[PDB]
Amino acid sequence: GTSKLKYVLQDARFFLIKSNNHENVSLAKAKGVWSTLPVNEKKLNLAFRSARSVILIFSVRESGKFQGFARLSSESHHGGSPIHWVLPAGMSAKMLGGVFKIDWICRRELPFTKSAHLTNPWNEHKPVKIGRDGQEIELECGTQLCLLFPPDESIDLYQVIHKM
Ligand SMILES: CNc1nc(Cl)nc2c1ncn2C
Repeated sequence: GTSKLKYVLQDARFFLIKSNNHENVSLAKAKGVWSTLPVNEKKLNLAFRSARSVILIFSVRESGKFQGFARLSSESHHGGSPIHWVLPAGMSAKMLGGVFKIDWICRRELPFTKSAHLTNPWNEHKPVKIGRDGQEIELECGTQLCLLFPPDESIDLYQVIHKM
């Protein structure tokens, strides 16, 4: 079924996350955390207070796919056992210092070929696959993109709904 999923996405906000490598997305799936650059960190903290759900939709660069989507369960927090992110060039551990907790909604992939009919009004109506890390996706486009993912039958949204 999709009814609880649609309830979680109701009036949600959506942000595109572009990860430079697969390792960090795998780590996020295993540990339920994400970290971003300070400019996007501030944006996500503001959104977390503003909406019933904030959804991160993940895409590893050069993969041609999205790798899933997750809901923020907290604002960013510092002061913890360092998440062993794989850092690309120019990326330092301090720039990824804020850790958001997230609850995965779908850990299944979706190829960009299946989202070619969705454009994002907040990025000049370019295909939704196009955008830098942190690009906000307008409500209707983000809802339809999330609904395109294959169902993840390993997940129970009952606990997510009560976090709302
Ligand atoms: C753990 N967070 C991240 N990991 C990698 Cl590899 N790239 C990122 C990123 N946040 C923004 N970008 C471009």
